[PDB]
Amino acid sequence: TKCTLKSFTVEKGIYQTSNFRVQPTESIVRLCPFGEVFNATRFASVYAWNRKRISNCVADYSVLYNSASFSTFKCYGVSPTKLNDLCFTNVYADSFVIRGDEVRQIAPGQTGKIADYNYKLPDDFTGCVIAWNSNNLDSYNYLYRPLQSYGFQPTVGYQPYRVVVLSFELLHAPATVCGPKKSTNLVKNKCVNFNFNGLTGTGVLTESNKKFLPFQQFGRDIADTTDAVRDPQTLEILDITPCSFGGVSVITPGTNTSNQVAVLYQDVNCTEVSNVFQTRAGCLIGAEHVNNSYECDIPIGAGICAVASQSIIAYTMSLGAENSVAYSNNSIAIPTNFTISVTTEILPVSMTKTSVDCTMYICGDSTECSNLLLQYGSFCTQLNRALTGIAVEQDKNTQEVFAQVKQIYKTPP
Amino acid sequence: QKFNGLTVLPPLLTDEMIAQYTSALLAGTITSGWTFGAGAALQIPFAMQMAYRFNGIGVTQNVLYENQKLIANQFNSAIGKIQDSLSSTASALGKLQDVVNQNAQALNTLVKQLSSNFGAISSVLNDILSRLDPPEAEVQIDRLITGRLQSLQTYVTQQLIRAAEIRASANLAATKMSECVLGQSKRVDFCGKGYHLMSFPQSAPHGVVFLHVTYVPAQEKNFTTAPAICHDGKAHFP
Amino acid sequence: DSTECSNLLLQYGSFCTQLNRALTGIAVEQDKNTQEVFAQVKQIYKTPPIKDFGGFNFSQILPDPSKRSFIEDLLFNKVTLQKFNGLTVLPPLLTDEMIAQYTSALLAGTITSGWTFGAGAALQIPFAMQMAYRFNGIGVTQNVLYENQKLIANQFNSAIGKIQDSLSSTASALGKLQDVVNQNAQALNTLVKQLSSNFGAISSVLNDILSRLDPPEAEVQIDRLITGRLQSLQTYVTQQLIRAAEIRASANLAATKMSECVLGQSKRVD
Amino acid sequence: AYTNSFTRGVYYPDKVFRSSVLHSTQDLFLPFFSNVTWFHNPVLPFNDGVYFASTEKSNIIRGWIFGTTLDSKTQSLLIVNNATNVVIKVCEFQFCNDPFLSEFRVYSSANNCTFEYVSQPFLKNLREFVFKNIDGYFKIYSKHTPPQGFSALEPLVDLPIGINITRFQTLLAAYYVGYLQPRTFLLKYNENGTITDAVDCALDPLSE
Ligand SMILES: *[C@@H]1O[C@H](CO)[C@@H](O[C@@H]2O[C@H](CO)[C@@H](O)[C@H](O)[C@H]2NC(C)=O)[C@H](O)[C@H]1NC(C)=O
Ligand SMILES: *[C@@H]1O[C@H](CO)[C@@H](O[C@@H]2O[C@H](CO)[C@@H](O)[C@H](O)[C@H]2NC(C)=O)[C@H](O)[C@H]1NC(C)=O
Ligand SMILES: *[C@@H]1O[C@H](CO)[C@@H](O[C@@H]2O[C@H](CO)[C@@H](O)[C@H](O)[C@H]2NC(C)=O)[C@H](O)[C@H]1NC(C)=O
Ligand SMILES: *[C@@H]1O[C@H](CO)[C@@H](O[C@@H]2O[C@H](CO)[C@@H](O)[C@H](O)[C@H]2NC(C)=O)[C@H](O)[C@H]1NC(C)=O
Ligand SMILES: *[C@@H]1O[C@H](CO)[C@@H](O)[C@H](O)[C@H]1NC(C)=O
Ligand SMILES: *[C@@H]1O[C@H](CO)[C@@H](O)[C@H](O)[C@H]1NC(C)=O
Ligand SMILES: *[C@@H]1O[C@H](CO)[C@@H](O)[C@H](O)[C@H]1NC(C)=O
Ligand SMILES: *[C@@H]1O[C@H](CO)[C@@H](O)[C@H](O)[C@H]1NC(C)=O
Ligand SMILES: *[C@@H]1O[C@H](CO)[C@@H](O)[C@H](O)[C@H]1NC(C)=O
Ligand SMILES: *[C@@H]1O[C@H](CO)[C@@H](O)[C@H](O)[C@H]1NC(C)=O
Ligand SMILES: *[C@@H]1O[C@H](CO)[C@@H](O)[C@H](O)[C@H]1NC(C)=O
Ligand SMILES: *[C@@H]1O[C@H](CO)[C@@H](O)[C@H](O)[C@H]1NC(C)=O
Repeated sequence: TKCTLKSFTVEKGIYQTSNFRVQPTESIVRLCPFGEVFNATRFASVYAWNRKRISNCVADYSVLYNSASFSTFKCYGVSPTKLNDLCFTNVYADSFVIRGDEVRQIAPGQTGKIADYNYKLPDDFTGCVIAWNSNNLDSYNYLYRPLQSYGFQPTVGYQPYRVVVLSFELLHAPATVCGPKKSTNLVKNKCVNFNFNGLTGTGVLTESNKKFLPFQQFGRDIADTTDAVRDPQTLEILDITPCSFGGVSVITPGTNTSNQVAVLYQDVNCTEVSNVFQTRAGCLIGAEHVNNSYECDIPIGAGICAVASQSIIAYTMSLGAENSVAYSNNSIAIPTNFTISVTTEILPVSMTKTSVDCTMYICGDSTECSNLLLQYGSFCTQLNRALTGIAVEQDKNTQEVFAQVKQIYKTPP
Repeated sequence: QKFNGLTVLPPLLTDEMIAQYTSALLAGTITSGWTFGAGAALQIPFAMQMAYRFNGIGVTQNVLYENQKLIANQFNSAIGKIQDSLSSTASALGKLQDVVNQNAQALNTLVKQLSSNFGAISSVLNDILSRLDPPEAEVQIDRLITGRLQSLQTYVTQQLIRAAEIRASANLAATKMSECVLGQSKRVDFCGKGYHLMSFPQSAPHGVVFLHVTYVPAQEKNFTTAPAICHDGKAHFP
Repeated sequence: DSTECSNLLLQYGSFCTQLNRALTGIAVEQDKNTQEVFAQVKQIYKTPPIKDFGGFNFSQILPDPSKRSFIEDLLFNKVTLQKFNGLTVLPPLLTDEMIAQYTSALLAGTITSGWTFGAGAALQIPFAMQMAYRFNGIGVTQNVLYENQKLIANQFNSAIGKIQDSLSSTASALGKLQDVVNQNAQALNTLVKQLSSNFGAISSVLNDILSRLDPPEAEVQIDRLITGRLQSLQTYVTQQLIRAAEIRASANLAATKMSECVLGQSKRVD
Repeated sequence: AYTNSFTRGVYYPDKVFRSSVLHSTQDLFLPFFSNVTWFHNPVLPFNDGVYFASTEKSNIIRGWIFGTTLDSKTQSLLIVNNATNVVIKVCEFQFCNDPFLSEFRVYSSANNCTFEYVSQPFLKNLREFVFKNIDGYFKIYSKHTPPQGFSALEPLVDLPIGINITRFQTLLAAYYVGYLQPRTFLLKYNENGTITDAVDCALDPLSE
């Protein structure tokens, strides 16, 4: 608080220095028939390469990437690992059988009998070019380009290989195929970080009470403030409440009076972060709780105020001495003496007549800068004038309160 | 304070000049009481003026004369307490000190904002301009201007709101002086506690301090009463 | 709770500190408006156990230890008394069942002790004699009260029972109090709604813009949301300062009326 | 042959849940008290979504045909009710002068057909539907009611189709047809989270 006040001596009273919050813990997280592409019984010739458009599914791309079912695995644009985190409009796959040495030709920027007359790729990116050895299950029943057949003999560069080329459609239409959403288990009664399939916020997840209907994923109560959400993968309804947070203030009798300080947390259950005590206003730590009552010294809230006998104390403030005037309808109390007294009452009637130069305040001694200020018109003039209009009436207040005497009387000697 | 396009205007009425009004004021209310604030001043002996002011509350004039010595003693020993209450107790003028602190804080916050970046490459206008061609420089400058303008707009808005609050305070202070200094207030609990008798303004740098002299009962006894008394079949009301 | 957004806040300097302090001053001021109006008595006077105030019925005016006074209970039945993030509410210094102890003290003085209770030492006086003086002050000779006391007490009592029915059976009789509650709620509700505002950005949610954009372009989009939301916050505080000033004026008048009309007998007309 | 759609045509604009609160949103809704055309098998302009209703307890109403040209020239939807399942395709069927629907002679061709989906069947008794195109996502709205009164139309499916639908000649007992317009409404959400009332923000000076 010395810091947030920028002083080495902070005075008596209550000061706010920062906020606090419960940090989120243990975050939680809320199929395309590729078998007929890579595990197909038969593939066609390269000159008549076939293609199928794969769409409308959630596709897990690690199955054919992290295991060695292929001899060639080369992807472009996106590293092969991250395909499971991306959505695409469409996926196309080309399939054919070729010779081994001819595998290097299935790429952009290639030349040869295959690249030029059998299967040509555009000068662009390609999802993944994947190939595997196939002489174990296939090997003159394949043709290449006018056309020629392949002498695939079972007895490496001349062996048959099955090639699948994946091509993705990007942002042409709403995405129809993406990878999986590797959800995790959920927790309860704890502030957590959540990611509810497109919703990333914080709070405490508990079993909800309000009933949804079959076509609601989540709900709100006012201004997009999500209250409860049905989990799409487990089909349960849970409520959201923010994890307790708030302001923290300190109570001091003064820096040169005593370094003893108590900390006040506002609006929380003091189950969690010397002395510990609860109030209607938040729990106090370091202030000893007394029973009897006194005049409010350092206010806290909800009727509780807070040094006495070299320690801090909190108490409910007394309103005043409780006396009961004895009412009688046959008797009256009257003064039989009097005490004349004096009383000081302080009232401000002025402030310092502030005046600020806008063109110097914003730019000052710069012609080029002020050239841009002119594009904001009269802002300075209205602001300059507004300040002039207060400084003018400050002289009036002093004139109005004090100058009420027709002339200047003198005290007789 | 005021060091880069900021200033403070001097007051029209200086401290030595205001202290002449308050000397003129309470040199009247000693010599003439409520009269001088209506028309021509009328010199009235002080004790006579006080005796009337007692009558203005509801205590018979003679009470003051019979106890004139005691009243003067209590009055003086009361004024001396103010001299000493103020001379040692800090935060005596906290209400007055607050306005000064608020003004100072507003000025210091505004000045500090000159070092804010506002998303620019640099917080200082001289450096951005000194190393960027006008095209790119104006873009970086425009961010700075918008920020600084918003900071100034914030200042002037709060200053007007604070000014409005002072105006109400000034109106009250002016009002209190007219009825409590240039006259004798009848409304209760307005010019200090108790039954209002007299008051005097005292100067202050940014405000006005009043010393309110009031009559307060004490040392009271129990008596039996009767709405009226009956004598020869008639009710005698006081 | 966005680290990247925060970096884009420090560049604006003390903006948040200034706004925070402004809302602190009013909140401290609000605790003073209640201390300055209700706390007019240094002691807590109590209604005598036996109640013989010359025939004037006070039972619906004074607290009933069953629960505040009957009328107060009715008042709390005619008014219609949220925060999610960054927003909170502070409790008042003086709670409801604490303020009702100032009123039930200021009201137990004016009845028993006349106007001296809040002038100097309280002076017990029979109520009828107190009323007789009050009639004198208006400019009606004291004896009028005594001769007609039985009629005056009846009119007084039948008049109190009218308000109890006027209040309870006629709604919207506390429009002045409901507006303040309603306007406060409207200010907070509007401020919350602004979080969904786009302000020309790609998207209104900070978590989504950042999650799919590189820091370069992301900051440009983020800067737009911050500028917008910052203005929405400054607007709220500005309105609260102006509104608070009006409440202060009301609170100041309430204190004056209580001092002159409750703690004594005002003579000014209307 | 027009009729009056008193307050029909309200639907749940999103999957949000509300309770005992009045939300005022804006979307393609059927204006209240509008002129609804009561047909008793023409092609109808689509024009930014279409409210559909029918009370005819008959299987004659069997499905629809959404597309641009409704021929082999363009993909089109043969949304049909197969009386055990709802069957949807977007295959490039060719035009049929009058495709009946107990025989079926609508699916004449399937050239470069790209999307097929099936689900549970929809199935005196007034059925209401709303079909809207939005940013390529094709949604479908429905309800089942035993045409005076008020109700709400729940969603069934969103289809990420991305096609141009300008003609929706229903296949073939009467059916109403309306058109949607960008109207702001004040939807009243009950405690149960259902919609129980609505205000048409441009119908009357009062509703304004
Ligand atoms: C006037 O008489 C009443 C009642 O005798 C006094 O009130 C009581 O005074 C006694 C002694 O001070 C207290 O112990 C009681 O608590 C008071 N209340 C009662 C008994 O009702 C009253 O103090 C007398 N007035 C003065 C100032 O002497
Ligand atoms: C009223 O109270 C005042 C309080 O000052 C009394 O004045 C004091 O009286 C005592 C006893 O005679 C003296 O010892 C003091 O010196 C007096 N003080 C002053 C400042 O004069 C006064 O006597 C009281 N009068 C009555 C009638 O009770
Ligand atoms: C003062 O007025 C109250 C008005 O409520 C009286 O309380 C009522 O008395 C009537 C009969 O006279 C009962 O029917 C009500 O039930 C009472 N109200 C209650 C108990 O809340 C009270 O009796 C009056 N007292 C005096 C002394 O006049
Ligand atoms: C003055 O007015 C009061 C009430 O306004 C009258 O008192 C009433 O007396 C009449 C007849 O005696 C009754 O019918 C009313 O019900 C009484 N009202 C109350 C509240 O007591 C009174 O009679 C009038 N005249 C005088 C001379 O006082
Ligand atoms: C092909 O079949 C083998 C053996 O059953 C299996 O390990 C492999 O994963 C299958 N490929 C696909 C794409 O399912
Ligand atoms: C602290 O300093 C202030 C001002 O110098 C003084 O009034 C106060 O009594 C000091 N407190 C102590 C414990 O010395
Ligand atoms: C804190 O929560 C626990 C469990 O819900 C409850 O028993 C306790 O009373 C709460 N504390 C306060 C101050 O409400
Ligand atoms: C405070 O009062 C409570 C009343 O229940 C009592 O239990 C407790 O021991 C008291 N403590 C002190 C220090 O007076
Ligand atoms: C409709 O249902 C029948 C039997 O339930 C089934 O044989 C047929 O394949 C389905 N689909 C049609 C007719 O398009
Ligand atoms: C098939 O039709 C779709 C829809 O218009 C179109 O995008 C695609 O290019 C067509 N492909 C072929 C091979 O006809
Ligand atoms: C719909 O038709 C218009 C005709 O101008 C065309 O420009 C637009 O791209 C078409 N939309 C789709 C999704 O084919
Ligand atoms: C729906 O609301 C009604 C009336 O508020 C209530 O009785 C019922 O329990 C709630 N739940 C449902 C869906 O029945």
